[PDB]
Amino acid sequence: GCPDNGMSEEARQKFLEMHNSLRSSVALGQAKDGAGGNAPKAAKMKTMAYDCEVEKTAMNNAKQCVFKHSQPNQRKGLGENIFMSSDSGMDKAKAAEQASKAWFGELAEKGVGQNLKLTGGLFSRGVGHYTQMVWQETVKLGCYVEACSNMCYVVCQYGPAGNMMGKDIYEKGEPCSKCENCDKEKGLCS
Ligand SMILES: [Zn+2]
Repeated sequence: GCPDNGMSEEARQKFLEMHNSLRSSVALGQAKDGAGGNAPKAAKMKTMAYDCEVEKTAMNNAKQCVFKHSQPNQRKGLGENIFMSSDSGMDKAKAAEQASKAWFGELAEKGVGQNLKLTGGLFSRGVGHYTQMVWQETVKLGCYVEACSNMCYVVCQYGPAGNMMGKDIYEKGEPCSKCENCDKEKGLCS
C-alpha cells in the first residue's frame, strides 16, 4: 500500500505486529509491571492499523537526522515515539524490533502501576513511550527508519495522539468486556 520510499515492507510489518502483540499482552494481563505485579487488564484495547500518511510525517522527522521530537504542527493530530542506536547500518526490521522493545520496556523497568490516569508525576517517570504504544484510542501507526551518519534513527507516529494529560491510558477491565467486535484470543477490539 505504501510508497517505495526507503522503508521496507518487512520493517512496516514488524512495527505493526510488535505494537499489536504488545498491546495484546497488556490487555490480557500478561505484561510485567516494575511497579509490582502485572499491568491491569484492558476492557477495550483497540487493534492498530498501519497508515502510509502517518508514515510520511514520521519520515519527515527521521529524514532530518536530528534526534528530536517534532513540533505538533509537523505531525498534526499525532503522537510520536523516537529511538536511536549507534549502529547506523542496522537492518531496518531489526531496528523496528529494538525500538519497539525499548519503548515497551519502560513498563518493566520504570513502572506504571494500577492507576492509569496520565498525570504529570506519571509522565515525568519516563514512561511516555510505553503509554503511547498501549494508548487505547490510538489506532493508526506509521514509522520510518533512517540510517544517519552516526545513528540509526527510528520515528513512529500515532493517530489519534495519545498521552493526553488527565486521561486514562486505557479503560480497565476484562479483555473484550467493553467490545462488540472482539478478537477474544488476543483481547483486542477491531
Ligand atoms: Zn519522548
